[PDB]
Amino acid sequence: KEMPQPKTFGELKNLPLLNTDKPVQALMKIADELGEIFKFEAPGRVTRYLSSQRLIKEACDESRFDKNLSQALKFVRDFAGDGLFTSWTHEKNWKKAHNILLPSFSQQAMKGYHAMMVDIAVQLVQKWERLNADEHIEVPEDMTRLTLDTIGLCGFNYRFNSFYRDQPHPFITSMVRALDEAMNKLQRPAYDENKRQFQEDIKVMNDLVDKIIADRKASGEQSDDLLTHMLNGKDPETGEPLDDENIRYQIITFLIAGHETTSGLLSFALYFLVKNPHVLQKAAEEAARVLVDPVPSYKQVKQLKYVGMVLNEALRLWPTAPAFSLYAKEDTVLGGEYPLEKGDELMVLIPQLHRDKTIWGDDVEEFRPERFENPSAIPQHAFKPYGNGQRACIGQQFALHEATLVLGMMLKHFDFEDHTNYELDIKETLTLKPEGFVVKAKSKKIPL
Amino acid sequence: KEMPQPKTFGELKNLPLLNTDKPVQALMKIADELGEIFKFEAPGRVTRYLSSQRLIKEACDESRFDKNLSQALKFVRDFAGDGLFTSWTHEKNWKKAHNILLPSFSQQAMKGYHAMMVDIAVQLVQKWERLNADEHIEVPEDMTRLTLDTIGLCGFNYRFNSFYRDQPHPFITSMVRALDEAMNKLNKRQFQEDIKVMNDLVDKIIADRKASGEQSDDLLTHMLNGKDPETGEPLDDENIRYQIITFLIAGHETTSGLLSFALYFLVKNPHVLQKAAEEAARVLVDPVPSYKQVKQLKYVGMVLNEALRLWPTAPAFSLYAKEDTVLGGEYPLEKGDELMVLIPQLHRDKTIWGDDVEEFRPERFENPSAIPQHAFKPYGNGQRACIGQQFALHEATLVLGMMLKHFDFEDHTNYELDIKETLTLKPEGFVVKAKSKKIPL
Ligand code: HEM
Ligand code: HEM
Repeated sequence: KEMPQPKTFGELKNLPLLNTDKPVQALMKIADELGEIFKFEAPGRVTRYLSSQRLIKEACDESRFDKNLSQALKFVRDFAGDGLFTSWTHEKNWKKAHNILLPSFSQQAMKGYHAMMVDIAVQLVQKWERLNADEHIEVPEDMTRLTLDTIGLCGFNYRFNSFYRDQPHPFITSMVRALDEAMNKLQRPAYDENKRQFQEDIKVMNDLVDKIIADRKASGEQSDDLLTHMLNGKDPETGEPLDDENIRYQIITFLIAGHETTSGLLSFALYFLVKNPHVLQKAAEEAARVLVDPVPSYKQVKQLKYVGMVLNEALRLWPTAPAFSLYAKEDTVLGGEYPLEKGDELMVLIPQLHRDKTIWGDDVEEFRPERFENPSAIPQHAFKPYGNGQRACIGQQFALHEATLVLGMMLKHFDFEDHTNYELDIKETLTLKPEGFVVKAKSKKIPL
Repeated sequence: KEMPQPKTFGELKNLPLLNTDKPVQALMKIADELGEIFKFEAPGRVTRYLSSQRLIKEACDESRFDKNLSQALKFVRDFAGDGLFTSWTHEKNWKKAHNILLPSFSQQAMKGYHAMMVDIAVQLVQKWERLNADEHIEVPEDMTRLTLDTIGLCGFNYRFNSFYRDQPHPFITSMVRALDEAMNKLNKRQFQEDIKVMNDLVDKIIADRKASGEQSDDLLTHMLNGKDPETGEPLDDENIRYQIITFLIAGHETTSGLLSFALYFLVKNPHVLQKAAEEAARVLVDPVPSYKQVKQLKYVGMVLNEALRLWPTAPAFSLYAKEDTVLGGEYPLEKGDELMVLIPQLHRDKTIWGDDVEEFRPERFENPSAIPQHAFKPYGNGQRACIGQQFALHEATLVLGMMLKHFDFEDHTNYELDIKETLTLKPEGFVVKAKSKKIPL
C-alpha cells in the first residue's frame, strides 16, 4: 500500500542518489534493491518508476493513462514543435498527422523506401572496404552517419552526404547541437551564448526544411519520400491536409526521433556479436546463405530471421530510448495497491522491464537471440522498446528494416575483430549508445 | 532418402514389436540397428522415430511442427481433460491456462513453494533416520511418496500423508490405477469410478476454497485469482480441476524416477557420490535448507542433469507437421505426418557427447552454454515444453542434497538395473541401506 522509495536526505530528497550522467543505469540498480515500483522525488518533482511486466501492462491501458510530455520532450518541443513526438494526444495536429502518416510507415510502405536505404547502406560498406590495413572503425559514429543520411533521403529526398565529410552538413551540426542544449538544460548569466546559439540552430533547421517544402511545391515533383505523402495526404477524419509549418516539424521530428535510437541499435548489436563469436558465426552464416545477389532485395531482408533475432535481443538488453513517461488520466488504483490521482506521473524503465525474471528466466544478462525464435510466445507487453499503443513508435517497421538490411550486409561482407577488448561504456542522452566502441573489419572480398 | 523400417507382421505391421513390457528399450535397440530415423506402422497409423540431434533440431522448429496428442495422451485426456498436457496448442483453454500459469512456475515462483517442499523433504529424511539397523529403503517407492505429497501441498494445499500409510490415500490409488489402465489400453467400470474419485475430491477442494476466501501459497490460489491477459477471462472451475489432476499426473513419476536414477548412479560410482556429498556438507549448513542454499548445489544439479541425460523419465514426445515440408533435406513429409522424438537415443548421440556416452559423468554439465541447442531435451520443446521444469529441479536438488548431507549409502544387494516402463521410466526394485551421519535436521 505505501510505495517503496529510496532514502531521502532532508530537502534534497532522493537527489543525492542520482549524482551521475547515467541515471537510467543508476535507476536499474535502485530497481534491483526496491523491486517493481518505487517513487523518486527531487526538490522539483515526483515520479514513480515501474519495472515489472505486471504493472507495466496496467500503465499501458490507454483508457487510464496517456503519454506525458517529460521536461526533456518539452525542451525538444522548442525545435520539434507539434510534430508527432513532442505533441499531446489531445492536440488536433497529433491526431491529423497520425492518421495521415500511418499508412506511409507500414510494413508495405517499406517496399518503397528500400532502394533509398540500400543507397546509403552501400556507401557504408564501400567506406569500410576502402580502409587501409592499419585502420579501424568508429561504430556509433559511422552508424549515425548512416541513419541520418537514410532518414534525410527517405524523409524528404535530401542528401546530407555524411560519408563525404569530416564535419557534418550544417543542418546536422545545428540539429545535434540543439538536441544537446535541450538535454543539458535538464541539469541547469553565462548561458546567453547557449540561448543565442539555440535560436541560431532553430533558424538553420527551419530555413532549410521550409525551403525544401517550398521548392517541392513550386516544382510539382512526385517522389518516394515522406514529404510527397504529406503534401498529398488528407486526414480521413477532419478531411484536412497538414499545413506547411506542421510538415516541417514532422521532418525535423523523423530525424531527431530516428537517428540515434537506430544507430545505437546497430552499434549495440555489433558489440554483442564480437563479444559472442559463436552467435556472430551463426548470423554471418545466415547472411551468406540469404544475401545471394549483389545488393539485397526487400524480400531477402525479410528472410534474415536470425539477424532480426539478434537485433531484438540487443533491444531487449539495451533499448535505445530507454524510458517513456505517462500520466494518470483520472484517479485510479494501480495493481490493486497503489492509488494515484489524476495527473500523477509514471515512468516506464524499459531495460529493467526486459530483465523481469518471471518472464525471461533467471539468465537475463546473457545475450541469447534464440529467445525470439517464436515471437508469438513472448507474453503481452513484456517487450516494449518502441513504447505503447497509439503513442508507440511510428518508425518501428522503418527502424527494423534499416537495421536488418545493414547488419546483414555487414556480416556478409566482412569479418570483425574486437582489437581493443572494448569495455562497454553506455552514454545516456535522449538515447543510449556504446560510447567509444571500435572494431577492425577484414573484408571477405565479396563484390557489390 | 528411403527410410529404414523394422520387421513387419502382415496387417499387424510393426505393432507386434511393441507387445513387450519394455517398449522404449525395444525401440532404442531398433534405433541402434537402423540409425537416426525409422518408420513405424500400426494398422491405420504411421509414425517416424527420430534419434539424432541433427534431425531432432529441425523437429523442434515450431514454425514447421507442433505438439501432437499421441494415443497415450488421448487416453490420459479421459481424466486429464483440457488441462495443459493433453490439449492441442490451438484449443482456447491451452493458451488461456498457459498465459495465466506461466509466471507461477518460474524459478522466481519456486521461492513461494520452497517451504512446503521442505515440509515433505524433512518427512522423508526423518523416516530414514528412524529405520533400525536391520532395515533397508525401497527407493522409487519412497521417492513417489515424496513427489505426490509435495505436488498435492504445493498444488492445492492438500495433504495425502503418504508417509503415514502402507496403503496410499484413496485418490492416489484411483489415480495410479487410472493411469495404468490408460497405459494398458495402447476395467471400464473401475476406470469410471476412478475418474469420479478424482473429480469428486478435486471439485470439493475448489468449492471449499472459494467459500472460505482463504489465500495460500499454492497453485489453486493463483488459478482462482488469475486472468488471461489476452481475453481477460479467468479459468473456470472445471478446467482448474483438470490442471490439478494434470500436475499430479505429469509431475509425480517423472520426478520420482529422476531421484531414483540419480541415487542409483551415485551408489554405482562412489567417487562421484563423495564429491556430491562434500558439496552438500559445505552448502547445507542449516538444519532446514533455504531456497538460496538449494541454488548453490551446483554439482548436485549436474548429477541430476546427467541422470536425466542417460534415463530421461518421460522418454518420448510426439509432433505433427504443420505443412508439407522436407526433413534434413532427405525425408519429405505431408501436413499432419507424425514424428516421435526418442529422448534416450538423442542423449546418446556420439557426435554431440563423445564416445563415452554410456558413462555417468556429471562433469559434462560443468558449462551449460557448451551444450548445443536441442542436444538435451528431457523436458520436451518450446511453448509445449514442461511447465513444471523449475519445480522438478528445485525439488530434486533440495531432496538429493538433504539425502547426501544426512546419510552414507550402501548398495547392499549389488543391485542390477531393471527399468520398468509405464507412462514414465524408473529403476524397479532399487534398494539401498542408509547409515545416518547423525547431523541435526
Ligand atoms: C530502433 C530504433 C527506434 C526506437 C527504439 C524507437 C523508440 C521510440 C519510442 C520508445 C517511442 C515513444 C516515446 C514516448 O512514449 O514518449 C517512439 C516514438 C516515435 N518514434 Fe521511434 N524509435 C526508433 C526509431 C524511429 C525511427 C526510424 C523513426 C522515424 C523515421 C521514429 C519516429 C518516431 C516518432 C515520430 C515517434 C512519435 C509517435 C507518436 O507519438 O505519434 N522512431 N520511438
Ligand atoms: C523430472 C521431472 C519431469 C520431466 C522429465 C518432465 C517431462 C515433461 C515433458 C517431456 C513434457 C512434454 C510432453 C509432450 O511433449 O507431449 C512435459 C510437459 C508438462 N509437464 Fe513435465 N516433466 C517433469 C515434471 C513435471 C512437474 C513437476 C510438473 C508439475 C508440477 C509437470 C507438469 C507438466 C505440464 C503441465 C506439462 C504440459 C505443458 C504444456 O504443454 O503447456 N511436469 N513434461
